[PDB]
Amino acid sequence: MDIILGIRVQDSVILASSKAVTRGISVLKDSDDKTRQLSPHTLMSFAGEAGDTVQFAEYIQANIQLYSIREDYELSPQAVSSFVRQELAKSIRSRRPYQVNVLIGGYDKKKNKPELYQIDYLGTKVELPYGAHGYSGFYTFSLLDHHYRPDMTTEEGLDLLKLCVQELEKRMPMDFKGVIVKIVDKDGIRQVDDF
Amino acid sequence: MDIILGIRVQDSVILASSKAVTRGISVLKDSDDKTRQLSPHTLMSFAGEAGDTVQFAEYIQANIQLYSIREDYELSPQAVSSFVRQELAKSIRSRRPYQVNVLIGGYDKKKNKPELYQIDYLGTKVELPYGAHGYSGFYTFSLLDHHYRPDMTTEEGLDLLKLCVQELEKRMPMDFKGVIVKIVDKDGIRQVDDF
Amino acid sequence: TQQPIVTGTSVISMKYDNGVIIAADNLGSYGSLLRFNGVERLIPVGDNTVVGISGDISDMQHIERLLKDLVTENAYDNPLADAEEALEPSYIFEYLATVMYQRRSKMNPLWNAIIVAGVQSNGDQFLRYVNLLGVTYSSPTLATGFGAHMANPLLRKVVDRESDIPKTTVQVAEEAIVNAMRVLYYRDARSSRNFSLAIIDKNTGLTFKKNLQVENMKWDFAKDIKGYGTQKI
Amino acid sequence: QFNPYGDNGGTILGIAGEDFAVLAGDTRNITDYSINSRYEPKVFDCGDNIVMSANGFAADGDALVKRFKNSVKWYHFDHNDKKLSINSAARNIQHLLYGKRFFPYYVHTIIAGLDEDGKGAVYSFDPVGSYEREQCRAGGAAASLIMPFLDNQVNFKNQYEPGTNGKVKKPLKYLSVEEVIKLVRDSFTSATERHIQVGDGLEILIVTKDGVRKEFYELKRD
Amino acid sequence: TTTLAFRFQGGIIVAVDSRATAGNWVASQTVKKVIEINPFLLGTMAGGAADCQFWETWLGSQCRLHELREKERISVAAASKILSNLVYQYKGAGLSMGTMICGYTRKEGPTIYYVDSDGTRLKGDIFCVGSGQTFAYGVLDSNYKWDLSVEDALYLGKRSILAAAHRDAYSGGSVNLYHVTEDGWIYHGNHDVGELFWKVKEEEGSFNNVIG
Amino acid sequence: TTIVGVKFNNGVVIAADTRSTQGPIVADKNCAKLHRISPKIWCAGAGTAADTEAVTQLIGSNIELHSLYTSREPRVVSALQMLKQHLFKYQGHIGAYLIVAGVDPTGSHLFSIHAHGSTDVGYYLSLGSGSLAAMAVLESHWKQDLTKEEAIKLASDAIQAGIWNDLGSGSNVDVCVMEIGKDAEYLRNYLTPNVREEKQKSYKFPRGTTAVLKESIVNICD
Amino acid sequence: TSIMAVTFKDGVILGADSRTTTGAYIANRVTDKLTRVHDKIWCCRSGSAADTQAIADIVQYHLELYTSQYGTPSTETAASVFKELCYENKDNLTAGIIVAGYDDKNKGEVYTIPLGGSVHKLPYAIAGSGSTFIYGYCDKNFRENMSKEETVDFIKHSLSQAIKWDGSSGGVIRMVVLTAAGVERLIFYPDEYEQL
Amino acid sequence: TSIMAVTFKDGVILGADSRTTTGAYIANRVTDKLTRVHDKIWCCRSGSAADTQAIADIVQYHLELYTSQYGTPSTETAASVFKELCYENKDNLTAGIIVAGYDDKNKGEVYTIPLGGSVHKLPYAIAGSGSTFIYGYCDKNFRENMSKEETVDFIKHSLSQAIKWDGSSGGVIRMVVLTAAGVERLIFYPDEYEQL
Amino acid sequence: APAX
Amino acid sequence: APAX
Amino acid sequence: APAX
Amino acid sequence: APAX
Amino acid sequence: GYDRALSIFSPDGHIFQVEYALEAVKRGTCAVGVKGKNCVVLGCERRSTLKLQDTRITPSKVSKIDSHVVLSFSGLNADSRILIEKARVEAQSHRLTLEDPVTVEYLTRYVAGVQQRYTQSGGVR
Amino acid sequence: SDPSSINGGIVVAMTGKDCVAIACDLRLGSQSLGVSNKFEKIFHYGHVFLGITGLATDVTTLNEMFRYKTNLYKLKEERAIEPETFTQLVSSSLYERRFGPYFVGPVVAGINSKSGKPFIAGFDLIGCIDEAKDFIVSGTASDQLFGMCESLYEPNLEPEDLFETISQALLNAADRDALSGWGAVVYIIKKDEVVKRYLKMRQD
Ligand SMILES: [Cl-]
Ligand SMILES: [Cl-]
Ligand SMILES: [Mg+2]
Ligand SMILES: [Mg+2]
Ligand SMILES: [Mg+2]
Ligand SMILES: [Mg+2]
Ligand SMILES: [Mg+2]
Repeated sequence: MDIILGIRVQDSVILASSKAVTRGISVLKDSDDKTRQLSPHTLMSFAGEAGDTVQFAEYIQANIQLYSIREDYELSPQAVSSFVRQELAKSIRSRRPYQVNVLIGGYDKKKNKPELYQIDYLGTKVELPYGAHGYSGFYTFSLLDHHYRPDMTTEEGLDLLKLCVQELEKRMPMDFKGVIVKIVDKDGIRQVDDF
Repeated sequence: MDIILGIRVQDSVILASSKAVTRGISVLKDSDDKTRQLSPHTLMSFAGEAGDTVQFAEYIQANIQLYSIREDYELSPQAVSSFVRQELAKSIRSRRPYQVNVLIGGYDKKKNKPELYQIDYLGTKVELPYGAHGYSGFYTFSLLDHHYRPDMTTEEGLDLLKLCVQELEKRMPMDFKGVIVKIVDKDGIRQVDDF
Repeated sequence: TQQPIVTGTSVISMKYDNGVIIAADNLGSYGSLLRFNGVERLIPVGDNTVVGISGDISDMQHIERLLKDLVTENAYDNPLADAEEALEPSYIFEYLATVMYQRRSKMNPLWNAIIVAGVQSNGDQFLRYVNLLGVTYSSPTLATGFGAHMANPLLRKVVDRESDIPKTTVQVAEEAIVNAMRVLYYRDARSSRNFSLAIIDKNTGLTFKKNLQVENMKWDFAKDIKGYGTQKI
Repeated sequence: QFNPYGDNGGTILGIAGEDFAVLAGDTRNITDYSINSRYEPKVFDCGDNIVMSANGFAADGDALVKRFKNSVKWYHFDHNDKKLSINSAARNIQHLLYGKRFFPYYVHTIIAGLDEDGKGAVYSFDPVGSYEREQCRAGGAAASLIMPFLDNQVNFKNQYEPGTNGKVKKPLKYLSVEEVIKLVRDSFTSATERHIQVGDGLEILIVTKDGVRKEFYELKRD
Repeated sequence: TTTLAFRFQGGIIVAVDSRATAGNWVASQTVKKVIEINPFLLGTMAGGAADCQFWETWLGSQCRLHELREKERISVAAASKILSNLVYQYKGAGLSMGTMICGYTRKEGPTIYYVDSDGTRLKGDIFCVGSGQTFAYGVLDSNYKWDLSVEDALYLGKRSILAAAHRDAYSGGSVNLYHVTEDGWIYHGNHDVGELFWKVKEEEGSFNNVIG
Repeated sequence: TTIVGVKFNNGVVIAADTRSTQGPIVADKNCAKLHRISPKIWCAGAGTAADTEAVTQLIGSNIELHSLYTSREPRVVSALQMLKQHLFKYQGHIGAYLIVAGVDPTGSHLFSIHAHGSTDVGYYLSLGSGSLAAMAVLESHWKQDLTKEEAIKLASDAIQAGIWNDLGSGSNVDVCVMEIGKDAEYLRNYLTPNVREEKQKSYKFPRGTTAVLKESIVNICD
Repeated sequence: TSIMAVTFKDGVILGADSRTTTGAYIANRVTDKLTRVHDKIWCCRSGSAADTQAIADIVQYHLELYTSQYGTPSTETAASVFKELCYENKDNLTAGIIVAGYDDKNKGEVYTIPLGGSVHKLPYAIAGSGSTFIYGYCDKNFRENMSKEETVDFIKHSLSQAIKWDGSSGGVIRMVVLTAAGVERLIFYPDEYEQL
Repeated sequence: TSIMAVTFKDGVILGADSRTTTGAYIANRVTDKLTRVHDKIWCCRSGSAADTQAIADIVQYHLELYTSQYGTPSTETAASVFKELCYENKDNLTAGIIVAGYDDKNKGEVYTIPLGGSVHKLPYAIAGSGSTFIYGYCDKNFRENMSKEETVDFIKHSLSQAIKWDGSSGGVIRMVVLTAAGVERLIFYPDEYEQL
Repeated sequence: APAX
Repeated sequence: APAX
Repeated sequence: APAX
Repeated sequence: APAX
Repeated sequence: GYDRALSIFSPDGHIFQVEYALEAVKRGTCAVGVKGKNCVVLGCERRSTLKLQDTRITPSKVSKIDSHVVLSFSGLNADSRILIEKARVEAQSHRLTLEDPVTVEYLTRYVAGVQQRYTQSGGVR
Repeated sequence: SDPSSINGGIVVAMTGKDCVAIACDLRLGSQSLGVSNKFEKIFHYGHVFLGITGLATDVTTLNEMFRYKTNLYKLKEERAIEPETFTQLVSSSLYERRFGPYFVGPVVAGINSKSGKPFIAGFDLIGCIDEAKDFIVSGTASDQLFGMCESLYEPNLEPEDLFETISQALLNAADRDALSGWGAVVYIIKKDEVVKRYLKMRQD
């Protein structure tokens, strides 16, 4: 797992997530997609304990998809994020808690605003212009504090993200095998194929 | 530290050593030369505990250079390797042992043979056609068991080494920032500048 | 998960030609304190079985109650309770062995080592051991605690294999048992001088002897021992 | 702290021939440096031409054997007196063992009998129910002493055809029951010499299509 | 253990060793680490011998019930997810498994899923699993091409296990080989390292580290 | 180990079994646990094998030098004092448990020494893992005023109890008799009641069975 | 162990059981715990057998050397040498020692030295594991200036009880009598003292 | 604590010190450790104050309910109810209890229940930390069928000694007398018992 | 806690 | 439990 | 170790 | 290291 | 729990509570399904003794169970919500474990199974 | 963390009719990783042979040490050290390091050149001498070697028969140990010729 980032620009949310899956002294995989689509305008990336991450993500995805079918309606990103937070907040006092951290990037169609939520495994939720989980934040937050502007375009956002990935590839101890980038905007969710 | 390899071919010994120096979640340096010339036809690479590695290498280098001046003569690779082994074998029962592993690659001019010695921090010495310390060996030994031939040229040796570095860059968890390669033969010690 | 408090030391026993002998001292220790002195650790069941118990005395008393309840239960709707459907030593043992192993399996053992001695209805000698782990075994001689270390070697000099049992009379075997009890009093720091002994014979039945004492002890040589090496007076 | 396990020592050994199989075990039972009994059998006729030993912690060994014997009883009751084949016994025993995966039976289990074509079969189990059919297995305390001897003498390992330049292996072949009992007896006397928990007596159960026979031999008592 | 499985032009190769160890004690050299679930499905075993064996034969029973109920062979994805969802329920209890679920269906094509006892489930073309995985990877990766002939693929898989059997103290015994195609799996024999090593050394001229 | 010492009429006798163990494995079937400190002072040792040999030789060496310096025959109490003070200095870390016996100008003596350095005096003593089996016999059969032959029988009987009943003891009985006015007689393998039975089969291989890669003549000369 | 020393009219008597313990196993049932460090200065030993022997041997050596240079040492002096050893090596020693001796000036004297190496001069002293069980008894029954026979009885009855309740005490009861008349060794066997 | 119960001619007497401890601090110097579970069945409590109170309260409740249905319970029955509680909850309880009562058939009876929950019927019983110091004394001085005044003296002298040596015992000596004549409470203060 |  |  |  |  | 066996057999071998449930279906508004070559059409009557209805929010009679399957019904409307919810949950659960949406046959078999269960369970009609 | 089983390896020695044999495997590993296939564990000082199993650094160190000591012995004594004497020197040298020992299991074999007697011995890490008529075993597969030797061995084997027996004991023991094997060497030692044979064995 390890690297997950998110930046919210003027009209979209961009999520970048590392591709490596490492166990022991072996990189088992270099094309892992650490993300699940929750609804057509909501995307969730995840990192943490092996097994727990996917099990949690798919479980949330199943619940949100059920809601969508039942009401023939898409839950707002704020609503989905609150549902997810509650699930993690319950979990942290279970017999075995989910050790999963998530970023939820969504485009709210009622407001016509992109929204990025950072939630850790304790159920600590915060809405942010840009976010990161794990050691990634120790390089990117300061970098983004410097270079980020609130009114950036999706293209400006991707260049800003290139800076983050470059810095992480320079200074991080591990080879995380690049990132898969996804954009969430008014037209839904799409994947950039050359990063 | 981490990655140090050595291959002995027909007429030379090739040492490859990673360039990264990492402390915590920061790669402090990507051009570190993990090697010391002991005499004009003997080279030693090293990996292990921070500080201990260079302190040990330089101390051996100082001793071998002193011997050279005193006798106006170059100690054979076998002799240097035995001296080094004894130093480590003493060290392992000291109050604080040197936690350093080394490869000693040398060209014996009396025999006109290249020689590669692998010595761990306990003072465990072995002469080998090819060697590695740390987790590197877990990929390279089997690879070299397959592709290595005793009568290879220096160029064949370097291609064989490219295979090893490629595999390590594919499957190793960490970014070790490439290797510095050095060739020890009848004409002394030189460094390949584009690897 | 337990720790034994009031404890009984060795139980020793052997087969002879016509039956079985079993003995155990009358002490209930409390660590190094020799706290209680009138403790009976041999419990007869019917007139064909004696159950000797070492280890935690509170658990021994629990086991007494189980055995006494077992006799009651066996008599229920049983017109042959004092004949063909009387409790055999093998029934009493297997019941105890079952309980011991269940209690170890629930991580809450009965902190005891038990020897069931008796004669089956067909006249066969029964001697079998079970402990807190539910481990069971049979041998011509059996002992627990220090008894295993000091009595067995002495008793096996008499009955070393199956074929030696027909050759061993009750006088010979009682001698060996009584001698073994003296040795244990010399050497076990948690033994007492007083003990009980029971013989279960296929002809004479159950003889239960209380208030036996270790006698004919050798202590005289003690006077000649001066110092610990070089001292003379 | 209460430790629910103990170690009763001893060692067992199973060999399979063409139309027979043997399951042997010493009759000594120990704890620590004391002998509990010089004759306490641990190899059992379980019915349906199956013999079984579960060596290690005796209390667990006895519990398991009891449960399997009982399993054979109910197999008859529930499936119209059908014979329990050795392969079916083996699989059933896996479930008995694995059922206690998180509080295991501390035993190495071996069963022996005849497969459905009348050939000799030996199955061995780890403590939590991994199993495998073999020609050959020693288990228990002296397993590490005896097993390599069996690799050499039963499966002819590291043995070549003289003068073939170490190029042609000694060819595999079934052993007579007379030869097998010789290897068993030598295996146990050797084991007795060098392992303190092995000795006193040796009991062998031989299984053929005519049933189960026993043989007993004295072993050194020190 | 050493086990591998890789996808290529001509389907899937599956190769495993046969050693079981308890510490340094070699417990067996004849373990069958591939389980034949159905004629189009294979499972590989690494980790706890009992854990793997038990739950992978249990998996076969679950796959059989699927096809009785659904009148259709189970997908590799669904079969692998039964096992991974099972072990995930036991997470923390101390199960030890590294498995690959390998098979062909018409809807999926040839497919490999890596499934381990931490609950990790990954689709992929190449995996090596076990204490000798790195040794197998070294050979396998440096000779792997999508276009290997069935003949070459079988040998590379066999050779990769040999590499690991030689260097890894906890791998050995013999190589078991499988080829999986649109028509199901085909067994390609048991190969004792006893003879295979010397045969490969001679014919290939590799293993020069070894006294010939 | 099992070791004993028994006084009699006109001297003292010591005995020992001959088994060495490394865990459950029998390392040595016939090692000598009886040590000569001086010609008429002998030592039986249990515990850490190297420690009992080394501590016995060291004190034996110094006793010899002392005997030469003083022009006197060595006394048992000197060996006793030197051994105990050495062992005490090492706080138990030298794991030697010894029965020291001998005759000297003062008379005949019998002592034991534990590894922490405490000494005991007695007419009969036993040490080692088999000491309880042996002591059971000694407490049963010892009497005041034993003859030499009674003392030997009693000693070897006590060792036998250890051999049969203790898994830490086996094989043979060694004895040493130190009588006043006579030479010490060391009776190596006085009893040998554990002779390996004839093996069932000879495992001598056909020559050429083992595959060879290379030969060469080794140069042992100058 | 159970040990004690009692001053009386004519001097002092030391008493002890004869049990050495190795766990619950009785390593020696006829031990001599009463030990001479000078003609009429003796000690009772409790705690570690090795420690107390090593200590007594050193003290005997010091007092032999004292004697050669300055004549007979006082009982107080002997107790001081024990203390010095016990106190200075308190971390490494398990030694509970009672020192008792007879001067012609000072008559009988008893000094007890518990674990920490403190010194306590007393009319009588009890120590060892078995002593706990007879504090009540001894305090109730001791008087000063008893006769030899009364003092033998007091010690015999006291140690009898200590042996009865303490599993770490047993065997014979040894006593050493210290008067102007010389040195007398007494021994009493179980069949006598048990049924008191 | 120091506690004891003694049978005699006319019945039984229970005795105890009055010290409750919270470390080396005396939390209560006038504690009542002798407790009624029925008109003429009482107990002495030692160990945990909370455990022994909780136990005695439950036992009193059981015997009150027993009485309502089947009349007066025997002393043996009362001891059995204590045992059941102590034995079945041995992991969670620190309770050393002596049970003593007076029947008209059975006269005086004493049952002691040590830590593990075993039961022991005795002529007299002693327990608590201070009891260790009076095993010698009590064994030497107890006889059967003593008079009331002799038994009061035996208990007074015994507990006096236990209190003298045990720092965890002290205050007043309480006693409860159990005969056909009824129930009598006695108390003895330090100035009396100390100088005995 | 209060002991007795 | 043996491993693979 | 031996105690008294 | 071996024992005796 | 309430336990009564409400669905039981009558002497002629009929289960009257099941047969009376069929009568409730008979009274329900008409529903028709017709499948073309390449589509399926679901038609539903709505009883017209109701004006002042709000059609924006009034529960429609065809329900999506998943995005590829629809369910309509005749009978008790409140009863149908229970079956639709269960069916919807199963559809998501099938995707979660099989990694494939339900077949129409599978989903039908599930709903049918639920209905059958309620014909031989105590305390339910 | 157990120094006696980090590198792995084994040594076995046997007596025959007027001969001795001593054999070892060639593996040197670091736990699971096999590192060298040429690591011999048998050395000789004149006609006395020493095999050493255990921690490889100590194996090397002790060889260098005993070469040193036997060279000085020869210079001062003007003769080659005999096996009985060398055995004593090994014992002294190991026990000298009693509380910080070399983690080794040495084995001595050779023929006394005066008396012609075949001689073998084994030691623990702390110097304890185990002299034996028949065989001595050492290393991570010592249990297996004990089993193989105790069943295969018989007294008075001719050199070419003894060779087969010791080889089969080594091979089959090594094959049941994960840390031993990877090649093997057998020395057959007669009063004054010594043959050294490399065995063909499984390389896993
Ligand atoms: Cl002493
Ligand atoms: Cl209170
Ligand atoms: Mg044996
Ligand atoms: Mg291998
Ligand atoms: Mg000390
Ligand atoms: Mg006593
Ligand atoms: Mg091997």
